Amino acid sequence: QTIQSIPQKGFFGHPRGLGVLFFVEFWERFSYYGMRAMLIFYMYFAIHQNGLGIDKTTAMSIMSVYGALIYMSSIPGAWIADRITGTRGATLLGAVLIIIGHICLSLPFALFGLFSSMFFIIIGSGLMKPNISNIVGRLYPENDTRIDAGFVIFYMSVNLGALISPIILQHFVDIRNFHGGFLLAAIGMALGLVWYLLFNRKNLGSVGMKPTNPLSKEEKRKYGMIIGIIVAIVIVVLLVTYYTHTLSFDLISNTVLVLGVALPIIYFTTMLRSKDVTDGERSRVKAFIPLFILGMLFWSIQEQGSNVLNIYGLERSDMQLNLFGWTTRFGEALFQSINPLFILLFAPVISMIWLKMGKKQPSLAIKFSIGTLLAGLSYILIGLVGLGYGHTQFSVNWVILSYVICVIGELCLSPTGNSAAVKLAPKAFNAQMMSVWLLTNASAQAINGTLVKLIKPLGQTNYFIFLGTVAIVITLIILVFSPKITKA
Ligand SMILES: CC(C)[C@H](N)C(=O)OCCOCn1cnc2c(=O)[nH]c(N)nc21
Repeated sequence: QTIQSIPQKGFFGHPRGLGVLFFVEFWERFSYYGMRAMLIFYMYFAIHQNGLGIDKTTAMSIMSVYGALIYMSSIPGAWIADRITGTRGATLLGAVLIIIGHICLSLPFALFGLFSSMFFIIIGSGLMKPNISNIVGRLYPENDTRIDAGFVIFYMSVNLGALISPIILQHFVDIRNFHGGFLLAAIGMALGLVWYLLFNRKNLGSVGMKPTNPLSKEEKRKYGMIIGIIVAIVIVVLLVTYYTHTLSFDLISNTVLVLGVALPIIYFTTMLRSKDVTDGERSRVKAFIPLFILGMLFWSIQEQGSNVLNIYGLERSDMQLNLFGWTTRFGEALFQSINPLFILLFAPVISMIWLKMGKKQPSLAIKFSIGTLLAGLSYILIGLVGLGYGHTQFSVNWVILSYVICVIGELCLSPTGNSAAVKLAPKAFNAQMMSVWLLTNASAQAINGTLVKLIKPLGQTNYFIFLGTVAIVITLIILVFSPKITKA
């Protein structure tokens, strides 16, 4: 049995093994969102300043390409746990890969060590991020109503890592010792691994040690042919372009652009088709299409506060926090800590707003429209500030006020799109619907990987006013069809 092997208690009233993976996902997401927050500055900083010296636009662009691939790679890694390794194996493999990628940035490998890092982390992330989340659900038996808060606590380490690590890592940016910071994250990740190795056998029991739908003899051949070849075609066209000096990041940034727009369509096409989706569950899939837009428009802006907003604040504002007499230097890595901090504070409190309303709750597109409008309004804010002040160095107060408006928008849109991801998924294409909602984050990130090239031609300020406006315009449009979508 799956639930007879594992302790049903031991961690704030939940199964002991939720204590094991909290400590694992904490030390992973800590070193991820830490690395993720130096990395931008390790790229477009000058060589004398220990950086690498990459074009400001290639560096902003890597950031969104790197991001999107973290989330696309959850799709084959959900698969490899499903057909070859099982959830446990994939997570262990994923973790060991990640630590390799962090160690790479610690070594002085300049442009090679950067991408080998991206390679090793992206790989392990898809084997770990989605399959660690699988194992936590499988710890609760079929009719166990604890599973709900058990995921709230799990994702609480997610925000705890992502809160604490920009804080700590801020010093290695000031003393411009990038290598040393990537080593801290690197260790921090190993802590998680050691802890899993030491205590995974006894708290997780036998869960996910075997794959669910393993591959038959002929499937091992078919798939190992197909997958084998694409790996070859890819390798070659990289090899070919490196040694003919054709290769830049426009190859990668355009590929992913393509995937990020291709992959949502396939999923809705293979979904809306098939006679396995009744007339009830269909049309509802046509009703998530609009929501998928509003989730794409939203995460566009949100995930840009990791490569666009924070550069703008470092270069265009006084970087001096200034609240009711409390002034201090606002460290630039500290921008990536607002977004989790307000989640950790106000995830429980936007939970009461919807519970005290019961049925007069906002609809579902209503949330999705609220949270896209705000993110939209948030880019209109910072654009207008820059437009008012012009050349004069304004307060970093304003740059923070954008981040906040955005994270308040997410409070309506993050808890709803994943409540609704695998809520009304077709009672056959459930995972296929998990993969949809997640792509709201991956497509935004592949669109951003190319969207940022409009900064030079439109100017840093006007950029901000164009994006905020497509968000609000296109949101209001969909809001007129907001009763038809609600019929579901
Ligand atoms: C900048 C970051 C701190 C960012 N706001 C953040 O908290 O990212 C969380 C990492 O993404 C995974 N994740 C977090 N919450 C959820 C969630 O609620 N559902 C799913 N499927 N994935 C989630």
